[PDB]
Amino acid sequence: SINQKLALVIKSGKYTLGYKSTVKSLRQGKSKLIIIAANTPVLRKSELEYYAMLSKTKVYYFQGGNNELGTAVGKLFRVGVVSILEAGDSDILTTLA
Amino acid sequence: GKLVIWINGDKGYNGLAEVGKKFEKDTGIKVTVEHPDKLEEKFPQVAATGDGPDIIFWAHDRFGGYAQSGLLAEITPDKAFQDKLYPFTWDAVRYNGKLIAYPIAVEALSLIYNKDLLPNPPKTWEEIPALDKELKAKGKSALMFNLQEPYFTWPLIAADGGYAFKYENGKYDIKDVGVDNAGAKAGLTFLVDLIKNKHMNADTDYSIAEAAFNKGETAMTINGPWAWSNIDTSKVNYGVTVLPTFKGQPSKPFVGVLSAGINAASPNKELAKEFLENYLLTDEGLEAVNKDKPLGAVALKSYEEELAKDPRIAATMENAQKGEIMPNIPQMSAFWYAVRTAVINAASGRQTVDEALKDAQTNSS
RNA sequence: GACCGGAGUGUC
RNA sequence: GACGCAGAGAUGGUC
Ligand SMILES: OC[C@H]1O[C@H](O[C@H]2[C@H](O)[C@@H](O)[C@@H](O[C@H]3[C@H](O)[C@@H](O)[C@@H](O[C@H]4[C@H](O)[C@@H](O)[C@@H](O)O[C@@H]4CO)O[C@@H]3CO)O[C@@H]2CO)[C@H](O)[C@@H](O)[C@@H]1O
Repeated sequence: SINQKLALVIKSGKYTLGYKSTVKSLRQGKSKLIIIAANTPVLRKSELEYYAMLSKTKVYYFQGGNNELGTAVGKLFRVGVVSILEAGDSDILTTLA
Repeated sequence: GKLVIWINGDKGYNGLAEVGKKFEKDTGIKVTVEHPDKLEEKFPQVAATGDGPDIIFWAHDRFGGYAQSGLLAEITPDKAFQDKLYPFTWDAVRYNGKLIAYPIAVEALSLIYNKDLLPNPPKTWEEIPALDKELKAKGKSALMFNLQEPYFTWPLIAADGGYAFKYENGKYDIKDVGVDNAGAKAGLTFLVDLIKNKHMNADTDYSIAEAAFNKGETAMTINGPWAWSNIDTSKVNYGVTVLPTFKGQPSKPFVGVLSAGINAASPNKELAKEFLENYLLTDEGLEAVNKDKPLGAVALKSYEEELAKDPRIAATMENAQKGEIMPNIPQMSAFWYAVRTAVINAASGRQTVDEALKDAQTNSS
């Protein structure tokens, strides 16, 4: 169901995709919620969880590899992490997180 | 491409590992068996972060709570497999009509006693106070068992009518809780009575109670099949019989069903099925686990037929039948933690029986 | 090599 | 249009 919630945030509000881009968003505290794919390597989900921890940002764990994330965010390529900035008509930061 | 299994510390975890070796020698898949403390408490917290295991083992009760949180994989065994295991054992592992784990065994507490200190075991709880004074002359206790987990004192509190949740037309009424009823009080009182009348210390736990029976220091204990192997090795002449009746009624142990659910988030769910279905749930697997620590009444018909003659399993089957099957709903957790504190506080002194149970009556919902 | 940069882009 | 790289940062830039 959340796959629709993600898509929604993408038409009205801003988001960002990829590792590099989200860590930056965590440093800036501009992202509210982050989303990391299931079978993401360890160093990396540790390093994300770590900035999310320092940034005091929430984390949602997607029940499906980056492959389905890209599909869920309107892309063709794989995306192991999604930084949600502001959500328009969507409620993922106020319902599930 | 591996399978990480979490099984409880008082089970055949070395023997489950032994089943993992065959799985390695026949595909090269790493079967890692661990037995972490408070695993049933950990699995929900660690699967919400995606760091949990692939296969988790526990009695059917903690599985409904997981299923309601989507932490368990919808298991998909074929029609032929389902008819290999008892139709009742699958019911224990069913949440919202969907099968969430594989049944492995039916567990039930029984009266374990020392034939050398007691040829004819008590038929009722009401005679234990006397039998204790009699053994205090020979410098030995009569009954020693773990009073820290409510599961062991429940056969007594349930005996005279105590219950968890009222069962009605299939659904469990989460608002009707039988921990405060007149019957429940009586049984919990009786426990607190032997405690107050110096027949059973209120600080005794699993480690203590097991130690006393196994070192010949007490006539009887209340335990499950798992504790047999360690008793067998103490070289104590022992038997496994029906639980004593309290108030002319049978004790109603909460029957568990050692299930093995799959982590919904696990990447190796496909490998879990091959392992659990064609390497564990077979006369070969259960045997290797049962040789480490007995399962007793087994979910798999094949191996069960073999073990049936054992008079120890006869008792288990007896008690399992005389008692009630544990509900699998998510609210079980609350009722347990709630009754946990009642039996302790009641026996310690903090709260009186009526007070302890009156509080569990509320904390349970 | 380090940094910048954020969706494409190299081949036949 | 298939392959190859490419948000787990591609090609591309600048020192
Ligand atoms: O309060 C702190 C304590 O918390 C923990 O104890 C809890 C369990 O986590 C709950 O799950 C529950 O316990 C039930 C258990 O769920 C149920 O399956 C049954 O378990 C038996 C089971 O038949 C069998 O597999 C065998 O291994 O033993 C189990 C009993 O030990 O009954 C349990 C009730 O005791 O509630 C308890 C607390 O009441 C934690 O594990 C404790 O260490 C901690 O102190």
